[PDB]
Amino acid sequence: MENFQKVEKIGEGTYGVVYKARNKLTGEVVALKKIRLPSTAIREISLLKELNHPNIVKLLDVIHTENKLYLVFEFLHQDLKKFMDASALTGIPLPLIKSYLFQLLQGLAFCHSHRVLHRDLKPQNLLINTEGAIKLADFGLARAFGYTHEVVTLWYRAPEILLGCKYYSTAVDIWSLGCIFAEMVTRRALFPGDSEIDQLFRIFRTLGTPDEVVWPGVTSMPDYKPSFPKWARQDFSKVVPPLDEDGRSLLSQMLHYDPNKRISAKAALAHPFFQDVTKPVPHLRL
Ligand SMILES: CC(C)c1cnn2c(Nc3ccc(S(=O)(=O)N(C)C)cc3)cc(N[C@H]3CC[C@H](N)CC3)nc12
Repeated sequence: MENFQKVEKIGEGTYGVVYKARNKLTGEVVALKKIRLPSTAIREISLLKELNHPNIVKLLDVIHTENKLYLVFEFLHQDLKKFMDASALTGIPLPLIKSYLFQLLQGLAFCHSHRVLHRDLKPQNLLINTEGAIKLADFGLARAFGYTHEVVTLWYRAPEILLGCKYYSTAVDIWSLGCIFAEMVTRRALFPGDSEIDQLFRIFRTLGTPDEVVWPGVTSMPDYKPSFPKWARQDFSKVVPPLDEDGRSLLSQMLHYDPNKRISAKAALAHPFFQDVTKPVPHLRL
């Protein structure tokens, strides 16, 4: 730590608080995550150091000291939520939404081919820079270990996790990214639940209550109950206007109940939604 000069708090997570920091030594500006009070987490964390992609925030180093842990990261100036707020009156132009979705999928297709899942994608875990890039952030702090008790959002949790699946797949990240995708198009959260059952029931009211017809094995799931009310599905023509036909088709596949039929990032890269994909510069104001 004596290597670093704090600059400001940029964030706080379940895990640690995040400082903008400068190398007392090199002048290099970095982001410094502190995690408070072991062994396989170390190996885990260190396995991330290797997981480098243009669309994953780069983990520069791991300092382990006096039982405090610190991860030194590349620093980005803004997150997708703040950018999303700054766009609310007009919303993010479609070619920019498409570019972001496209880069995150490439991010995820890398993750996934290497067996790493993010587990917690959400607008504030996504960071942007002035050159049109969006990066998955704080990534694989999932199979790490466990200070504010500030509630985590459920809004992007995949239904298999809510139904108590222990062993869930890479498909949970796609569900999450599709939640974010629809949110970018609409300027409102897709499934803004405020408890687990409420989060479940909001998915049900838009997507239909899942049964064995749409999701083989649904009813044998840990947290499934037959007494779940039976909601009818809606068309996404009503869920994400005015997303075009390609976009609605893509979102649909990213929001399949059955994780195993849910589109993979790889397949998602090949979807005609991305036929005309470009990389627009965003206006940022820092
Ligand atoms: C530790 C890594 C992954 C990193 C790199 N940059 N950065 C930032 N930068 C940042 C700066 C300003 C803003 S900003 O001006 O929009 N704004 C103030 C909102 C938002 C984010 C913020 C940040 N913090 C959150 C902490 C919680 C974690 N789950 C995701 C990362 N982390 C980072």
